[PDB]
Amino acid sequence: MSIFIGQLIGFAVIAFIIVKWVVPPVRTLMRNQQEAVRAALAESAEAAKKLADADAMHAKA
Amino acid sequence: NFLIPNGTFFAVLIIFLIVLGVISKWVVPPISKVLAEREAMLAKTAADNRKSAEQVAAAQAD
Amino acid sequence: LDPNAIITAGALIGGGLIMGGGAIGAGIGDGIAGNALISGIARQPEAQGRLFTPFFITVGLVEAAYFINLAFMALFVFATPGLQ
Amino acid sequence: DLDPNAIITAGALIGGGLIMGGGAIGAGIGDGIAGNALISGIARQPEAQGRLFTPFFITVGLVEAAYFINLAFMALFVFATPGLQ
Amino acid sequence: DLDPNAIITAGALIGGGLIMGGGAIGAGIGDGIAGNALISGIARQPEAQGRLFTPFFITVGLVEAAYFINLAFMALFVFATPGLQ
Amino acid sequence: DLDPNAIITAGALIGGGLIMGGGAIGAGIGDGIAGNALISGIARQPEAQGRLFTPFFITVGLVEAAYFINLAFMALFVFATPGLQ
Amino acid sequence: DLDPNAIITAGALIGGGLIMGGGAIGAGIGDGIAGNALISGIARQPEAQGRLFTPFFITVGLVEAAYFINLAFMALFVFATPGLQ
Amino acid sequence: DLDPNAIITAGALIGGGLIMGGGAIGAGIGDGIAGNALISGIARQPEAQGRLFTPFFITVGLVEAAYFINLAFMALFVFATPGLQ
Amino acid sequence: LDPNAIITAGALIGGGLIMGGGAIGAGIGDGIAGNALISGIARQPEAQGRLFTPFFITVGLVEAAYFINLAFMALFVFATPGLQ
Amino acid sequence: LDPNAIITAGALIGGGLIMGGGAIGAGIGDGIAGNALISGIARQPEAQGRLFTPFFITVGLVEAAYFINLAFMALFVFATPGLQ
Amino acid sequence: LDPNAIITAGALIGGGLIMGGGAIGAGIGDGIAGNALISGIARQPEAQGRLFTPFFITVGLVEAAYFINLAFMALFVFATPGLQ
Amino acid sequence: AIHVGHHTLVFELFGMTFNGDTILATAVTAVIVIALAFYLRAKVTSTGVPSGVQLFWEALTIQMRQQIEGSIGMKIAPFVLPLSVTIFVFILISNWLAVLPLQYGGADGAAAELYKAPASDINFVLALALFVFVCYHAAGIWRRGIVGHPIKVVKGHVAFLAPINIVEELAKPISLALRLFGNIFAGGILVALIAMFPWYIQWFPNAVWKTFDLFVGLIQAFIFSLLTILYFSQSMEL
Repeated sequence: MSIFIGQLIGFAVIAFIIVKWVVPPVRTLMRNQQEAVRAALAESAEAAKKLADADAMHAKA
Repeated sequence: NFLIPNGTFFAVLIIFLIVLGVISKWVVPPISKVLAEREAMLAKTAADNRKSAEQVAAAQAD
Repeated sequence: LDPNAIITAGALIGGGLIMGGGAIGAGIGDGIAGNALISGIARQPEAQGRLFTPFFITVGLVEAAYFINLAFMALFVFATPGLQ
Repeated sequence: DLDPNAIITAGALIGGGLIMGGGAIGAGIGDGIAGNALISGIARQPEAQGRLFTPFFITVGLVEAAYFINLAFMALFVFATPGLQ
Repeated sequence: DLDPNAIITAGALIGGGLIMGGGAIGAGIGDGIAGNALISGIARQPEAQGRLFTPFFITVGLVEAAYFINLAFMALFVFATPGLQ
Repeated sequence: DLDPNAIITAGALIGGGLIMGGGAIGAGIGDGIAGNALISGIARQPEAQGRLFTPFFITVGLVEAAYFINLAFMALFVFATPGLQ
Repeated sequence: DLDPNAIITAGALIGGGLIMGGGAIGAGIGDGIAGNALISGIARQPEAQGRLFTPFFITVGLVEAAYFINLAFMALFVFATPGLQ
Repeated sequence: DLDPNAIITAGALIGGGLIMGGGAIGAGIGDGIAGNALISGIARQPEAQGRLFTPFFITVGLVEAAYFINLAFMALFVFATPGLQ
Repeated sequence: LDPNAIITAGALIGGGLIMGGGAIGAGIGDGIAGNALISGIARQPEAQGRLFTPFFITVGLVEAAYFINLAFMALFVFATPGLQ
Repeated sequence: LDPNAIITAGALIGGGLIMGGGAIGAGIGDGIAGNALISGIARQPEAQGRLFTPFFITVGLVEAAYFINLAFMALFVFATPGLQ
Repeated sequence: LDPNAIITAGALIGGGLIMGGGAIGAGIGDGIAGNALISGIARQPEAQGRLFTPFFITVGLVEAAYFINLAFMALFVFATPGLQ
Repeated sequence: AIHVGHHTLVFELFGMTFNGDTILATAVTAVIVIALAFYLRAKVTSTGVPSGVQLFWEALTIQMRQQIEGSIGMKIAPFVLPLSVTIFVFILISNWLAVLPLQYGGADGAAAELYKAPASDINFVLALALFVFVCYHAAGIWRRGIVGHPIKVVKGHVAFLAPINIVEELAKPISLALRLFGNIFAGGILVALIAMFPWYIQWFPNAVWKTFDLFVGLIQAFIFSLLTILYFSQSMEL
């Protein structure tokens, strides 16, 4: 029991350290990769629309 | 003693094998397809930008 | 006297030798590999990423010795071979 | 008539001394080498100081750790001696 | 009086410990040095990595051999103790 | 017909000697290597001295600590011997 | 009251362990250093393998000659113990 | 049927020998490395001899402090043996 | 306890120490000299022709120190001084 | 059994350890300092004399430790502290 | 048992330690000095004549320690102090 | 008392003993990995913002594929990618599951862990290492016949060093297993040792050691995967 309590306090310390100083940077990395993928999708969509508009203009001319 | 191999050696192996199977059939092929599609999408975006750039000039020329 | 006592003393000394040698090797090899890593990063900082793979390969090759020694020390002092 | 526990304790003390001597040698020399790299890097590129501390503390982390592991196994030997009668 | 086999076994354990400690020191330091060479070569020539593994591991091969050879003989000391009655 | 405390004290003294020998080897060599880096840095950049003393003290701090821990445990070995009776 | 062969065998085992520990240290570190030279050379000059493998293998031959002489003498110590009676 | 003080004194002598051997190894190698840095710096920069003695003296002071602490504790071991009745 | 047994065990331990130290020295010194030779040949190939001269001296000073130990180790084990 | 025998054996082992450490330290430190001296003289021949002032100092330190050990080894083997 | 046996065993172990340490120091120091010499001759072929004078000093110093140890080893083994 | 070894839930079957605790730990790790895999398979989106699970899985796949392509082309050795990724995730999850607070007092003053890292059992590491051994040797056989492979491994890069090469080939599996074993085995002891302290002093060293053990387990999984890939590359060449 005593060693269980001590180990549980140690695990609480570990979790506090992880959430305080490890979760933020890794969460930021995940957000950065997600935003990179979303921006790539937006680039694809806007480039497709740009090609459509250019084709329409060329057909007009 | 603890360094002597046991029958567990087989059991663990079996588990590993099935995990590998899953990873071989439902993780790596889908992920490879996703990565390849993303790369092809980036290449297609670049190609579409290039075609738009040349067409906006060709239409004015013609 | 007890033969097992003499065998246990010998096993303790042998395990001490094993762990001391392993610690020496691990510490010095890790220091050397980290020196290479730090020098490479200082020379050209943007290799921060590409250097870690060979560095950790080196670390693994170094720690192999240390932890094989740790395993055999545990064998020596917890399941002593030839203990009557 | 010699007490076997005495022989076992003497062997355990010698083994713990060996463990700690090896750990001290490894820690001292590894930390010195890593610090040599750090000092040379800071001398070469002062503005890289911070970005050098990342590998440094990794190396120290992999060196000092081993030392303290030895420390634990020393305490065992001299506080819970395996095979003690 | 005393059991001769006990003395022989304690000697065998100490000898095997020496064998493995020496092998550990040699392997660790040699691998560290070879890895230092590899890390420097990669830091200076990224694309050289592919051609650096061929010599590197050759080195490591040799560096490993001794170690494991020692390990083998250590087994012969502690499991097939020569001269044991 | 030997006093168990005699055997345990001899073992403790040998173990403490090993502890101090390893600690001194590590401390001396690590300090020498760190100082070699510091001296080279100051030689190449005479003005760098100011900053170089920061990482240097870290290295020494990581080396001397390993020494002074060994010291402490040696004091434990030869003054409050574990397992004595 | 003990068999002299037991003391002689324990001494022979410890001596062989020392021989192999020293041989392993020498082999590992020497091979590591020679391989460091080889790896660095191939890093600088990718086309130097043909010319470099000669001196590298001369060095490895010397180092392994020392190691295997030690191994042969350990075999003599342990299997045909000099002075055994 | 041995005097307990005899065993204690033998153990203390071996421990002091280990202390002094480790201290000597550390001191010699650390001083050699620091002197290597000093000689190289003076060779590269002729007029840096005056200003390089500060870091060199710091390094040598650390190394010699380790060595002489070991010497003092060897004197303690051999001339006032702890645990000696 | 036969005195010759104790003396022979001590002699075997001493010879083992002698050979272990000799091998450590020989291996590391040969490795360092060979590192110098390999680096020199890598820097310039023709230099090989001359480089073997100092190299053989270095190895000569290394292996010699080893071989002397060998002889003394033999003295320890085959004709033990003070064998009584 | 004569306690002086045990004390003398311990003193001989301790003196051997002291000389082993002294020899290792002296040899390696002198080798390193001489490596620096040879490299510097190769780089800066005009500095051959200039380098000898620091080099000797280095040697003066290294050898000093060695010889101190020698002194104590004598104190171990000739006037053994603890004979009785 | 015979005090001579214990003293001779201790002397043999001490002499083995002396010679092992001497061999380690001599081998590694000679290797390092020879590495310096080989690198110097490689970089500057014409420097071979100039580099011997430092190299023979370094090696000399290194060898000194070794042979001094050798002498003391004999004193340990053939003229064992404290023998009785 | 530290109670090294002393596996629990030991049972028998077909005249073979099985350490139930290690089987249970391996099963828990496999369940976690399979749950992650199926959560991915229900969330893969090539045309959307990736989820965290997809990000992790594709990071692992990218790392392993980069290593393979660097060593031996992917087209030559496609299977090495699934093998390496599964090895990595298996070892990493097994090691990191030990951080959870499953240690307690066994009523005899000796700490007992409900979950013990399976890599601390020689059977687990031996299974992984020998599977990798057989796998890359079979790959070498497929590459260079029943004959060229043993010939080439025996002679190696340089033929006259044939003996060492043989030892090297035997050292590859052992080094793969024992290394991992030790890395985890030692850890299992350390926590047990830390259990001898009182709680008000136990909490701190335990926290420090387990925080470091997280990185230790990550590095061990990475090293095992890298060495598996590189051994595969060596076994498949020319």
